[PDB]
Amino acid sequence: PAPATTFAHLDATTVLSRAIAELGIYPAVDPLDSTSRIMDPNIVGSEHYDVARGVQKILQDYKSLQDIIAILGMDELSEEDKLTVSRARKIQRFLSQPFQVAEVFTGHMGKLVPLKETIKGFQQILAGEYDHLPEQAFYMVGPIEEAVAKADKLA
Amino acid sequence: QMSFTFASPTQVFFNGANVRQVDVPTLTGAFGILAAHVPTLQVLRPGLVVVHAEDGTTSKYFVSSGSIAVNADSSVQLLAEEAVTLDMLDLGAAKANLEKAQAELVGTADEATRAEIQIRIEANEALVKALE
Amino acid sequence: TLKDITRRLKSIKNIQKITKSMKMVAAAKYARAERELKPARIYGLGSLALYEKADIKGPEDKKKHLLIGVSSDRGLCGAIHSSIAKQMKSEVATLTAAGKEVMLVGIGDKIRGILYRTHSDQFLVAFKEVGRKPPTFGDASVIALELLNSGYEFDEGSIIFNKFRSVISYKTEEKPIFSLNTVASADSMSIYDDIDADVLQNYQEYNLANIIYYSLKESTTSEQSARMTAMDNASKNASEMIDKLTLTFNRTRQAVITKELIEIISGAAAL
Repeated sequence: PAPATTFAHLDATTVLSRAIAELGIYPAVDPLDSTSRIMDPNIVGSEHYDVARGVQKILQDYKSLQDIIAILGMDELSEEDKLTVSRARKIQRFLSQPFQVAEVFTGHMGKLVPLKETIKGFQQILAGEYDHLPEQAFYMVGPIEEAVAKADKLA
Repeated sequence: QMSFTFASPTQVFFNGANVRQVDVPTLTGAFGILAAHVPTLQVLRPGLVVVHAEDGTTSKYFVSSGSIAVNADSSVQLLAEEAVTLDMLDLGAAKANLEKAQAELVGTADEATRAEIQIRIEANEALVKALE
Repeated sequence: TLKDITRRLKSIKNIQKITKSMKMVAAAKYARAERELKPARIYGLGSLALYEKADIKGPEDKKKHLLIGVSSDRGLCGAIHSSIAKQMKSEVATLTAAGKEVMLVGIGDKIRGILYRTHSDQFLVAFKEVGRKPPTFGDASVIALELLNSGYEFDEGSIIFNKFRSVISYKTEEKPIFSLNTVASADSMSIYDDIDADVLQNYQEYNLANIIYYSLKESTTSEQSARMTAMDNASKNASEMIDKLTLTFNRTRQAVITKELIEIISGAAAL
């Protein structure tokens, strides 16, 4: 009753989830449970809106595939389905970001990704422009430049 | 000295056995194969295949097509598409099929199907003669 | 929620017993898959023993190439169609690197669907209905017919299948397939007797059909075994999921009982 009553009082909610923090992702924001009253194409611009909705849609499709992937293996999916799974795992990793105040117990350097860099990076990941790098390249980076720099450092 | 391997897609009649002489109905004539035979490879036409064992007994199969191959090491491999022992057949069905094919031949006119018919006739003639 | 938990648990139980049934059926087909291999294995190897003994090496100076890949029409096999796909892709890459005009042929709906998108131009003919029934020589003869009656004289070729090694192990293998001119011009073929272009042509065609049959009889056994193992793993995965759901269900059941008790005692204690 307490948080379910608070929900109505807020203009923007960010719902951290334990199932995500236990994936190592941080911040543990749940991308499929956080909402905002300004996520509207007439406010944040049609480009930002389309990018956000595409990210949410692909993550929701991966969440739907979860049980098939868990039981009936990964190599029993459609090629399009494997594409969405790979892209969605990449997006999951990319949504994480190291914090300047979390560098005391992690060591990594805190990043501050401007809005344009985020929109561009997610445009590019949606468009499959990085289906060759391992998903591991996106975990705990700054903008997409650092993602590809790490992916090159992976060898 | 002769390592024989008579086989069919679904059955192995001989394998690495030691026979004395095998007679095959090659598409370019019949011929016999004993040890140390000159190396050759040939394709078969419907006919008997008599395999002579060392003791002297003879196993008389019938093969419709396939490939015989005798190699430098006196190792013979005979693969047959349909290798039936002679008992599983009969003269009446063969003769009737022969008549049907001859009739279709004297009825047909196109070279492709005419050749098909003549092949069927050859198989059936070889059948009737090979049985009895 | 107790009810939705029961719903999801029943769903997972359903697919779990489904995979159990399918695993036992796959094992029942692995029986008669391993039996009909031994005679067919002897037959195919007897076919190849010539090329092996005469030691033909094929030409490394020609371009027109044929790539046959054997698979089935049924999924759930595991890493079968993926393995054939990867081998065919790698070899298409390697060969087209040397400018060799490569054409493709796929025995099985799965491999054709997997390779058709990235490789559509490099493609002549595919085949279906393979996998439901244990393959027989009639099938291989039909395939050889279709391959010869294609207007494409391959100077070399290779078939790629899944050589069945054991109930747990299979190796994606690739057998070579020479053409008339290869065996003809092979100097080591000078010691073979009563040989001319016609006999060699007939023997070439018959060996093509033979090796296709051999690949089919190997791939079917490999696929049955792989499907058995994959369905076993899926059953164990669903069993673990069922244990998780049972834990959650017991938790929710306790919660519901406690909540209803609190409702009762609070509605009674207001008097």
